[PDB]
Amino acid sequence: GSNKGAIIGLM
Repeated sequence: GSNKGAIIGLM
């Protein structure tokens, strides 16, 4: 998880 999905979509 290169941030993608986590740093995006979550927040």
